[PDB]
Amino acid sequence: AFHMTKDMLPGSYPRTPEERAAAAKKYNMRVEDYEPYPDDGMGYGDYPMLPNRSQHERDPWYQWDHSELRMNWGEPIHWDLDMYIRNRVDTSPTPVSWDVMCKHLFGFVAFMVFMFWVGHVFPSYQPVGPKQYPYNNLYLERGGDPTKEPEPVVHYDI
Amino acid sequence: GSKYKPAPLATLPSTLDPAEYDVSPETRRAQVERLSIRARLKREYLLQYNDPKRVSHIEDPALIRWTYARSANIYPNFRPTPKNSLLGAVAGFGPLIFWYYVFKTDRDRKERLIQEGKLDRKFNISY
Amino acid sequence: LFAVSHVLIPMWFVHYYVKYHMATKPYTIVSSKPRIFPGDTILETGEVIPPMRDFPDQHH
Amino acid sequence: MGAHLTRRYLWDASVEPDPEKIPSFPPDLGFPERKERVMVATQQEMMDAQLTLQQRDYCAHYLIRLLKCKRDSFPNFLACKHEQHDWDYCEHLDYVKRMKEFERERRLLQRKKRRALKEA
Amino acid sequence: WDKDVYPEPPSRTPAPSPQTSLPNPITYLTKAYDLVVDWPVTLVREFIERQHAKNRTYYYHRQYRRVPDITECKEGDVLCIYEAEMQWRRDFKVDQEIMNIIQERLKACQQREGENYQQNCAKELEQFTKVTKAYQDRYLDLGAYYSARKCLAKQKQRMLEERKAARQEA
Amino acid sequence: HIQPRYREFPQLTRSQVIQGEFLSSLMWFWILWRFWHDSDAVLGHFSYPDPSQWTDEELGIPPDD
Amino acid sequence: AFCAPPAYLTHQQKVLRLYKRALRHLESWCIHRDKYRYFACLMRARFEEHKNEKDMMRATQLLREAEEEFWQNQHPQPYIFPDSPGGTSFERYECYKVPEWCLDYWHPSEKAMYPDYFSKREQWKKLRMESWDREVKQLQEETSPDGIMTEALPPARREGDLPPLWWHIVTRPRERPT
Amino acid sequence: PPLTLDGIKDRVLYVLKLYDKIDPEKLSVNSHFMKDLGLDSLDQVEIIMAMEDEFGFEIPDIDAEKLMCPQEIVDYIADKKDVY
Amino acid sequence: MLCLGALTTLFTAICALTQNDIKKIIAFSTSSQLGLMMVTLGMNQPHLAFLHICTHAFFKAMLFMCSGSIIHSLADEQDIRKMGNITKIMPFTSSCLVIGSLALTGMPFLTGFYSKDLIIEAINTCNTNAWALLITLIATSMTAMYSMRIIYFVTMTKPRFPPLISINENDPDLMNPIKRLAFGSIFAGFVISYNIPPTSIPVLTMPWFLKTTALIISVLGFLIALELNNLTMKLSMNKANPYSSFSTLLGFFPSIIHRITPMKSLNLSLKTSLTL
Amino acid sequence: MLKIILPSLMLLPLTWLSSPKKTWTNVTSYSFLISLTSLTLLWQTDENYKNFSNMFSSDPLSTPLIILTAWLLPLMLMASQNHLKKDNNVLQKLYISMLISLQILLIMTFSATELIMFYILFEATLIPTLIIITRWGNQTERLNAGIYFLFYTLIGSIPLLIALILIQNHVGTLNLMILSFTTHTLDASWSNNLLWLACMMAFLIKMPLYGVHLWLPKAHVEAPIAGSMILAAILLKLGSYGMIRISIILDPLTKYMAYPFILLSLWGMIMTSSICLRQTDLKSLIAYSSVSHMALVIASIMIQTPWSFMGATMLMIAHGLTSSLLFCLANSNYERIHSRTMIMARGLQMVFPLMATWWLMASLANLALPPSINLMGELFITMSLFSWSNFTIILMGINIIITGMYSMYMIITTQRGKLTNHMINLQPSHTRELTLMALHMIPLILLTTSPKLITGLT
Ligand SMILES: CCCCCCCCCCCCCCCCCC(=O)OC[C@H](COP(=O)(O)OCCN)OC(=O)CCCCCCCCCCCCCCCCC
Ligand SMILES: CCCCCCCCCCCCCCCCCC(=O)OC[C@H](COP(=O)(O)OCCN)OC(=O)CCCCCCCCCCCCCCCCC
Ligand SMILES: CCCCCCCCCCCCCCCCCC(=O)OC[C@H](COP(=O)(O)OCCN)OC(=O)CCCCCCCCCCCCCCCCC
Repeated sequence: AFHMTKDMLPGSYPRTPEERAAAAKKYNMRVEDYEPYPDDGMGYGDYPMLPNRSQHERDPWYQWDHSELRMNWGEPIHWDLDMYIRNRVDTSPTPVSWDVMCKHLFGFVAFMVFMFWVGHVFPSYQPVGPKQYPYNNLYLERGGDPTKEPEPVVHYDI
Repeated sequence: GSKYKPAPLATLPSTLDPAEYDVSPETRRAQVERLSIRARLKREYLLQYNDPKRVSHIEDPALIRWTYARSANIYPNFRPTPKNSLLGAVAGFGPLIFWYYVFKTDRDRKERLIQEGKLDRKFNISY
Repeated sequence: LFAVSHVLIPMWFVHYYVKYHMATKPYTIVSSKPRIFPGDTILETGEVIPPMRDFPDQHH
Repeated sequence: MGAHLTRRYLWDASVEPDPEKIPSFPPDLGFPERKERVMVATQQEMMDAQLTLQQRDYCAHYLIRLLKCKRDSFPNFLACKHEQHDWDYCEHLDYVKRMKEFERERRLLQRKKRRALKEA
Repeated sequence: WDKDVYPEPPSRTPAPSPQTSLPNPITYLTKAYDLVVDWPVTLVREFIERQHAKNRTYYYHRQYRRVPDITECKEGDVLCIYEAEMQWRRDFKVDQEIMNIIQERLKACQQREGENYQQNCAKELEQFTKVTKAYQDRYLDLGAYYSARKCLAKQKQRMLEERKAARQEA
Repeated sequence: HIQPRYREFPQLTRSQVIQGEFLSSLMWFWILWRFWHDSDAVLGHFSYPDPSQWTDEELGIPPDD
Repeated sequence: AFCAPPAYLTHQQKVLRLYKRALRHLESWCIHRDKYRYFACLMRARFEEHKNEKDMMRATQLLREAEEEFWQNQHPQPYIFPDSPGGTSFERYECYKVPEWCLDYWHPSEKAMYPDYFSKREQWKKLRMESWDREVKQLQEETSPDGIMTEALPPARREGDLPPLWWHIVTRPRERPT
Repeated sequence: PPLTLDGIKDRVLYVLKLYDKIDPEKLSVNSHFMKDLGLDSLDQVEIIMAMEDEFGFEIPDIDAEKLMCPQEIVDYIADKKDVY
Repeated sequence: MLCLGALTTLFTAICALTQNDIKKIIAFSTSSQLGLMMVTLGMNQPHLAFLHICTHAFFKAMLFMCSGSIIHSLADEQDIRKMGNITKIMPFTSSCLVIGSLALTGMPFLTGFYSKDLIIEAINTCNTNAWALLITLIATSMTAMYSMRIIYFVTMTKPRFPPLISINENDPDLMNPIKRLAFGSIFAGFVISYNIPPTSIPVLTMPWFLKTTALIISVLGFLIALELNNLTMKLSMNKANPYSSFSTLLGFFPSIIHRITPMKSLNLSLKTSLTL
Repeated sequence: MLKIILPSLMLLPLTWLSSPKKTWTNVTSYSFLISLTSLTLLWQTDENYKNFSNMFSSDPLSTPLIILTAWLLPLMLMASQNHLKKDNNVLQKLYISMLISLQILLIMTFSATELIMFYILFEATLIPTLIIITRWGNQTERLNAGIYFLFYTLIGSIPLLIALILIQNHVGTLNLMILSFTTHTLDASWSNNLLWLACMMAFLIKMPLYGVHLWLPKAHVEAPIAGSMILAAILLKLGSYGMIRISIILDPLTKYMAYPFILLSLWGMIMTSSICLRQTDLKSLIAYSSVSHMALVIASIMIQTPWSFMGATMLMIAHGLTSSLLFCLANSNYERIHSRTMIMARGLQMVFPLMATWWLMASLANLALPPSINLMGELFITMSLFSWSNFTIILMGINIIITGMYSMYMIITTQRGKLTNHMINLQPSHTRELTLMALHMIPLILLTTSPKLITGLT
């Protein structure tokens, strides 16, 4: 651990207000922006609860020290930066509201699926009777048993 | 007149964010300050990476505080509550018990059928 | 021309392989039949396939 | 996509025949005598011409001809044209054969309905 | 290759009956292949086989003769049973390449008879069940620790059935 | 090699125009040639029968009763 | 990308940066040109009026209702240029922008050819080490007298001194490596 | 062809000479759009946008709130596409 | 598969109508044509499905390299919005593009026509979902529409490309292959259809509306699209948003199913399966 | 088999007696040839397995491994010449000897007729491994990792000791040959239901099962590269080899006493595969990849169908070679980067063109690309698992999709993307690094040509 004191590494949930302001230094944040992850004992500890926004909408023009993570050097990394990376989940505002999206998409899906059902109920079939194959519907050639002759299926003219 | 409606995804854009438009003097003071923390950190990366005569690895300790927080500062901050042990048993034994009654029932259906003589097992000369 | 180089040299080899390994080994190059039609002769046996009947439908 | 669908789905029913079971009345519902269809090709001729089972129709015989003139006349793929018309025609003449059978079954079922009201 | 273990049907080919003035683009090419691809190769190959026939050598088959099986074998006598689990593990393979041949002989009979496979190729599929119903009846339930003692039991569990069912029919 | 042009219609080489008109004209020669020799795009060449003109004798429609 | 981000945004830069997104999102709707150039000088009108509102409150109430009018009247697929974010050719030729500190591990054979190239390269590396001291000192002697620090860095202010923290704005991998 | 500065220089000059508000016989590099050519800030948004469409790339917002000399535009464009 | 092939045909085609990226429109057309290919396999007509695969390869390959020519000749502009009047500036690719476009729209006596209308009338004659039959035909009109969208925006319009013009397609390596495939696109359907073995026993007997349906729907598809493109040139109704979006941002399957699944599948590993 | 072993022992005298400067080449060159003598065992022209002598035997299952165990010693000694080149000339000769003893012991364990010979040699391999991990381990936590590696194996080991002494009294000899040709059929009592667990549990522990696999992620993290190669390639497979030879007895119980493990493994396969999806330490991700691809194996050595066992033998040899390759290249990044973090070091192909080709082939071996023994293996275990219950494809079907995702993510965020701005400049690749890789993959290409050799006993 080259140059890392325990107090320069994370610690326990900041209980007293002086500890919440000490941690905010460790993490190079503003003391009024350090909002520890809720204390429900799932391990987060003192790690800052940074806004859940993906690196996708981090200004795409600024010279980010780490270009591809669109993260500067020192800025507190997000807990789930392994998911909000540009190559994965996005949380980038969308011109259409999310609900509107979910409803519309699935509506389409449902209407389609349904209409397809209306279809199977009412199919489209030309005015043509059934096709007629010779012999006994090709009983033997459809691989039928040579020994056992089939009930003759005959087809008459017109 | 549809109003954009940020969801945990598809969040509220910068514009259309009421907070941003109106802000108290204190707020500006914050922002004017947060830049300072960043500018400070920026001028602590930019004259150590642009330093001639350097071979050592710029460390990015903000990433080292992240990994330690995520794989070596977890169990020292574990307190067994409810919503954690109920949810810590449904996850380990829940499906593990689900599939057992999925595989037992199938394996038992199969065995019965084989025993009674129905399963065809045709052209199956391998297993 | 060099064209022949990597079209002819590879070919001889392949042929060497296909006519003296594959061909030789059993069921390595199998075909279908030759689609004989009524009235066409079978070279190997000498038989002449019997012709069809004289359907006179016409009316095209 | 004809009007047959309209007649069955929309509006009336029990008149337009069911696509399945088209041949549903006795082969002679008043048909005095009807010679069964005739198959020109021998079950073997087909098996030797390797005609796909589906293509073994009552036109299998004009097909074999086409295929003959397509193997022969090989370098020329544009010259077995009369043979294709023939096959196709044979295929139409049975396409209409099927059309006629369907219409006959339609009308016959109507007969039933007409006869039905004679009843009471 | 034995024409009888890997059979192969006689060939029937329609004779050439051209009905077009145009010249077949295949016949010309072959006439070349036969000269610029076959002759050159043909020459080399022969020269191979004469190099072989000078110091012609031979290799035999290693006939394994029979030996007491399990049912003849004492219980606990690891010597006899060892010699007899091998005699079976050996026939577990000889009885497996046989099934490899029926897997193969068939495959060919459905490439050689397309569009007729439904019918012409039923000499073998009748055999692929006459051989599969047997392989299923001596070697299938067994674990990966297949041993002659277990085939002896897989059988003998069922020899009851061909004796309980039979007696049952009474 | 050609020369960059600013706010002007790029000069065109003889070949660019001729090859372009060549490919298009052959497309039209082929469409016209086949249409004349084989006009079965419309009607195929087999006419649909009017299913509603089949004398009741034709279909086996017994005389009602 | 070059200049540093201001801390907070003014009223103006927010208005004047809508005039860009707006007009540029009006040229996706107006695919043609005469229609566009028309429908756009009509846009300026909208911004042209309500230019002299002195009532800030009002101004920030026209802006807040402009950017919602816009969000709901934007094009899903606008015209974003290539080499700009999101659109193509953005990071295309970055696979070929190697970072230039890699020519330092080249085998003496490789660097044997390309001879004058490394003769000028060694000059520039002498420039870089010859000023790090005067630079960092400058960066510091001119340090802020307050915690208010912006990422803006100072110019040279003396002859011979190289405008500071410059080794990576100059010596940047070329854009199109090709 | 690659963009030589003395060309890019003329190209940016040219387009402005086609903007009606900016006199065609005075626009002179080093003639600040706003304090010399006397153009509205609202205009400068457009003047830049024209350039972004003459040279086919986007001058980022923060770097373009300052393209006011009619020359800054000529070195910034050139510095962007690496024209020495 | 008849059902899902049918849904993809229209779903992809409708998305293609509003896409403004030239390569994207062609790609959606790749999916829509394969949707038709899926439909024929679903109607158990395997041989003709294979016939479309071969004919599909010639023309789609042409259109994409045609746009390759336009994109490379222009300063890497991949958007129909800034590309215009390629017909006069670059007749060689424009000629190749329209040859390909008409083949895509099943112009009579071109490679698409020999295989595509066989598939269309197959549908019109088989017993099938009514919803599938209707969508496949309007999908065919949509193929004409987006085909119309490409040539109107890319070729027949006043130029909107960046002002300096440097276009060269003279390089043999551009023309030759484009020229060679163009010959294939013009003659391949003729050659492949006659040569292949008789198969499928098609039904050439149809009421004339169904026999000519593919031809007419393709014709009015362009007709209606040409009408809509004209409406654009006028000075009016800058913005038009009639569900245009659902069409323009891929039916919203990308916006929603790509942000939820990768988010709920990774959150569960880190937060629940790994750490808990 | 004392040429694969005695000449090996003599390596120890050579590492010690040889010159400090020439110690490395004498040892690596000689064990390459030691591997060549190992290849002679592959000459089996008959089914009768090869019983070299009373205590030493080699059957199809052991032979494919003995050769791998002999093969990696050369490679291990080539991958640790860098780190361990900063030592005092007597710390090296200890590390080299430690590596030498591992394959001496492992060669014998894989080539042992008496099951308790397996146990004594089986549990001895921990001594050399714990020293390699604890003494040379870089991180502060290796003392902890060593404890985890010793206790999980040891607590499992003493039950097996009691069980094997137990069967010796019940049957009268622990000789694998006889035990096979003798009637040992457990009687489904409650006690036997315990015997079975006693014998399998020790093997199931070092073959990380979902329940007890925490030892392997911790151990490989701080272990030096040579220790991580040994643990993944040969050490974990010791557990599989044991399960194949021990379930010859306990024949009836595993029919119904396996369900617990089978379900533990298949669900485990999914969760272990998934957490690979977001793990920041590359060595961490390869280790969980190793747990999941080994969870498939315990689910084939328990279904017990000929193909399973054959799939298992294929996958174990194949995954062994692939994992090392991944652990070896992970180390090359670690030594120049100086950090295990996956997020740093992005874009390497831009600066290390070939290592990236090795990275790509290693990942394609990691996921199941088809002309690879890795796929043949999974395809077979998949088939049998399907036979056990058609539903198994769902769980063995979520693993395939996840396995593709993490394997490519290792390539996408380590060997592609924009280059890291200026980490300590990354010196070019040594020829040793590249060969150490080539030596791993060239055998993977050659074995895939003729899969029959690693096909198992079934
Ligand atoms: C991604 C795959 C999507 C498609 C999956 C389903 C494909 C078709 C197969 C399912 C339907 C088969 C119907 C024919 C009978 C098959 C044999 C059979 O009898 O199945 C029995 C099985 C028993 O399961 P169970 O619900 O426990 O019933 C206990 C009854 N005393 O009852 C079942 O059939 C179970 C059906 C499968 C359920 C598991 C696979 C889908 C769900 C995955 C969940 C993963 C997480 C597991 C749970 C986590 C939370 C606890
Ligand atoms: C037909 C009628 C019914 C219609 C609906 C039926 C359901 C259809 C969809 C079923 C599930 C399909 C797969 C879901 C994931 C799709 C792939 C994906 O989302 O990756 C895209 C993601 C972001 O990329 P994108 O949004 O395209 O933007 C790129 C340009 N900005 O790029 C990423 O890298 C995201 C992260 C990828 C790595 C982790 C992904 C999760 C891996 C394990 C779960 C895999 C998915 C779930 C299991 C399989 C389900 C089928
Ligand atoms: C042994 C147990 C495990 C030990 C692991 C470590 C061992 C290291 C030290 C020993 C290394 C050498 C010994 C192992 C390799 C053995 C190679 C071999 O056995 O080749 C056999 C092959 C003859 O083929 P054969 O299978 O006899 O014929 C089949 C007839 N039905 O003869 C040949 O054809 C040789 C051909 C050489 C070049 C072949 C290249 C072919 C590549 C094909 C796949 C390409 C794509 C692979 C994708 C992989 C993706 C990861």
